[PDB]
Amino acid sequence: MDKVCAVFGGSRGIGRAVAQLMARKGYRLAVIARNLEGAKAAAGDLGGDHLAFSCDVAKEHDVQNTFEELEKHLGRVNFLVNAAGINRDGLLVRTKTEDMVSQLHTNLLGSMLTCKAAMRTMIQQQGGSIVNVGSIVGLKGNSGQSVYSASKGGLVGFSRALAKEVARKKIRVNVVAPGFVHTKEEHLKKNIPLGRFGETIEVAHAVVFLLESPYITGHVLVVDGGLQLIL
Amino acid sequence: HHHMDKVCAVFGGSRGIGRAVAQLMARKGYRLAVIARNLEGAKAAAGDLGGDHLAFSCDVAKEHDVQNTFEELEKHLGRVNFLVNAAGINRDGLLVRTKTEDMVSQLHTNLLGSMLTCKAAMRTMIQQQGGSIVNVGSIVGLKGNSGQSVYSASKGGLVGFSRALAKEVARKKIRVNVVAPGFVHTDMTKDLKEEHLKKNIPLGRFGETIEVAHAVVFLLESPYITGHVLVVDGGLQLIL
Amino acid sequence: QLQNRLRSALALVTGAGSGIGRAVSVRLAGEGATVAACDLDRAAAQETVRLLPRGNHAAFQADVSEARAARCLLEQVQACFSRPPSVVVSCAGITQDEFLLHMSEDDWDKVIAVNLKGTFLVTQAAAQALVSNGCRGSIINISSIVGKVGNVGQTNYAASKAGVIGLTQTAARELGRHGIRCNSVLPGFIATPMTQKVPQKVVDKITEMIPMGHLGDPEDVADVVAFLASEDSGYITGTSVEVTGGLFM
Amino acid sequence: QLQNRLRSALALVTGAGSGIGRAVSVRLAGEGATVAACDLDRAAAQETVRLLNHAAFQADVSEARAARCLLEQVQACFSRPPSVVVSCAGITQDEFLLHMSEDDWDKVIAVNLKGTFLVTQAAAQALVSNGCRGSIINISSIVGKVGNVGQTNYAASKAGVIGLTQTAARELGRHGIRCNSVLPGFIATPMTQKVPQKVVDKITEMIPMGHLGDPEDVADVVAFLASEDSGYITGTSVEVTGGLFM
Ligand SMILES: NC(=O)c1ccc[n+]([C@@H]2O[C@H](COP(=O)([O-])OP(=O)(O)OC[C@H]3O[C@@H](n4cnc5c(N)ncnc54)[C@H](OP(=O)(O)O)[C@@H]3O)[C@@H](O)[C@H]2O)c1
Repeated sequence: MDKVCAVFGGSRGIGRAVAQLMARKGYRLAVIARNLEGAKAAAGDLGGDHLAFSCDVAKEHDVQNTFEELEKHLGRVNFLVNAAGINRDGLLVRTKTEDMVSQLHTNLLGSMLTCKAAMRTMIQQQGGSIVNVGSIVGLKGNSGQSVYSASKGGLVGFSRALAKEVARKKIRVNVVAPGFVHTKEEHLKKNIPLGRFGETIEVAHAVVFLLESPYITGHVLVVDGGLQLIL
Repeated sequence: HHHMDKVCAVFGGSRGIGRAVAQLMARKGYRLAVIARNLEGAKAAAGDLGGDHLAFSCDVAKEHDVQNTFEELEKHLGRVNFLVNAAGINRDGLLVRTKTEDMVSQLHTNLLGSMLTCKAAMRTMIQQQGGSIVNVGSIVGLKGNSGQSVYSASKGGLVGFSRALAKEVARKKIRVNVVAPGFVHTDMTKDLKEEHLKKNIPLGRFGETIEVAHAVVFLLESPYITGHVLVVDGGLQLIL
Repeated sequence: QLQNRLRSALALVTGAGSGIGRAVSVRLAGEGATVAACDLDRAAAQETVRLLPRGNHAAFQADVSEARAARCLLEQVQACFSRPPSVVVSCAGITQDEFLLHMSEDDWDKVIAVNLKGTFLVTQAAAQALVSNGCRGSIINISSIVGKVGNVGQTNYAASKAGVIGLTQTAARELGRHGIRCNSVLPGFIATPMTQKVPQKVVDKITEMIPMGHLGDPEDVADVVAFLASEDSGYITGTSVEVTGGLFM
Repeated sequence: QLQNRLRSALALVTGAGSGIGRAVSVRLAGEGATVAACDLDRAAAQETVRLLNHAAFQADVSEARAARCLLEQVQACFSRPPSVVVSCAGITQDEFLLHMSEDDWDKVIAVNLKGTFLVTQAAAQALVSNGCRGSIINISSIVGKVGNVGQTNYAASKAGVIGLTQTAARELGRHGIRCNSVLPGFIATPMTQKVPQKVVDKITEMIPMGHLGDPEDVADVVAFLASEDSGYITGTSVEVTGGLFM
């Protein structure tokens, strides 16, 4: 029941900020991505004892063998962070099926595969915490981001469905729904109540919070700065 | 009478909600296209509707089947300015006991299939400076349910997609909405404990296909409603 | 087009003397429902009735914020038509806009009393009138899109409208096994006298924010209300229906 | 460690005399925040302070005069406005809609909704006047989202709290004042001991975690919202229900 967390997509952006923050808190992190060179660089500045792995979460067995490497080198994974995702803006009319299937398997199906592989370990230990990084556009939608919205709206119902299913096994699943994160904004940042774009470390603090809160599951924590009130 | 310039494409209109949506819109004056994988079943559906209404065979998972269907759709009935996505499958099962193939199956049928459908409808709805789309989701899609993990995921993205599309094409006089029915008497809710469940439900019963159908028609005919999720569960969402 | 959908239905509409409430009364009467138009201004209520098989429509005067007026209203309708209203709509609402730092206690209490307490009293009295007669019914409470997201200068208005939602959800849960449906309408900005109190350029900015790119007409709200009133939505209760044009979806 | 997370904060907590408000005071003080424990009960607030420089206050949040008086008592004792404001003051007068009296409606609304408005308003005014940023935390309920039988007045108030806080967050964003709502499920408190045991058993079966929450669980989210770690979170409803009515 130690402090070991698996952060998929922890080489860049939010997932990288999540790994950075949990390393300062004393967690044993694993930085997972496709580009292993990026994962190593991320887990390199994360202090020491942190490992890096290569995995395409859109693949059924790629994530399988990645978890058996996790279990083998880090041990039981107590915390799962699904921050792996892709985004290519474009109109639905100007979006070929290949890109539509691509984002779906990465942003949605990918998180379903990872959460599934983390089950039998967390189930046998009767303890585990999962946070799936989504978006505000996954719920409220945004123009030119239909495919991304579907993929990010899907794992909201998924995380909740998994929550009611595994809550009796002392396992919690939550969703962080960030808004505009800094990583164009002039006629947009003025709208937001806080008057600025967010930071990856600010989103990361929300992620860690959901993982450490004992009575929170199936909840969608929004980190937007009041954007959802005007979006 | 006059020109039937109100054409509706009901995907999954062979049975259940889609068939009911079909039957109801057929009497309201709309010209219909009963669409499903099983051509024999879709043909029988369009039979009791009328001679003006045609049946087509299509699997929404395949992009080309959708493309070829909309091609034959226009070259026989005219431009499609109304859309109903009632094509979807369900498989109850624990996530740990769920095959990846079964995941991709529901995701492509219920979610990706409804995206390809809306995509092809854009062409005909822009060419008529007006359209209305109803995507049939579920009250489980946003709330989730133990055993309906993959289904919740597929139905979940349907809301974010329809809303993102609603904003994207609202200026082209095209409305996109979602119907969120609860427990409805179809082939999908065949082996469900209607006894132990309905004791909680405020209306104390399950919904019929025509009750969801009326909601679909309502959203299609509500000129100032887009990107909305209409809930037809008899008050189930207050307990779920 | 679709009259006689509410042929055998008595409809009570509070705040029917103007805007949405007026359009609702016209739409309901347009589908066959005898409308009991209620409004604080009786002259406005009578004007609505003038713009409309059994008997005729009736105008009622009542301050929905007062518990006694809420009871006497229902009793007077039952006295006039010898039956409780099968359809009840609460359009009685006011605005007293002010920033949070400057909002007085009166600007708060008044909006709450009319929009929140007023709706509660109308809902309660109408429900009691339906239970004591074994009559099914549909209660429709006009909330707002503000009641879901809040709005600048409307601390009192948003709190009231949000309260209506939590109120209707509770009413639907209790009146469910009594054959009474309860739903809330969440309109965006509508071309009503209430929005004529909004500065023209603010309306301009709002218009360019609404995805459809225009203010909805009161008839759009009436369409939703007419649907919730009919048995076409017989399996719809405890539901919030948004008619915003995509605003704040 | 988080025991210095709120070392520089002055926290005002209404309803700090019992249940959640007391647990909130414990957590905040446990993180270095000097707590201004307020409550309708004079002794309960003082005993809360005793369990925790700290100070106790008495006020009726439902009354406008007592609200502005409370904030003035704080700014006088600590020579500063409270950077953290938590509204846990709430009551319950359950009765069916058909049988709910006017008084049972008026009192719950005044305390839970209006009482929260006055505190939030007076808090913001004290922060804007001194040019000090802050975080306002209003304790709503999961009932505010879906409603609950016998709690028409309670659900209306709690739902009103959310829209209230959402409005505040959008208006006070320019002054660096974050406003958020906490939506807790059923928690082992004296308030929960009011409802009958037979119903408590059913609820526990409905809760996905299969048990009532602890007041410390609610304070855990309040401490986070009060911190700089949520410096980009405003107008957000946080749910602590154990999955109940997600
Ligand atoms: N029934 C409920 O309680 C309930 C609850 C929530 C949501 N819904 C939604 O309501 C909709 C219809 O209700 P139902 O499914 O319960 O009735 P149903 O009897 O299951 O009808 C489903 C229809 O979808 C078609 N379909 C299935 N897979 C398809 C594919 N890959 N491509 C094209 N068409 C396909 C079927 O036609 P074929 O004969 O070709 O398969 C059939 O006509 C579903 O989409 C479901 O998501 C229903």
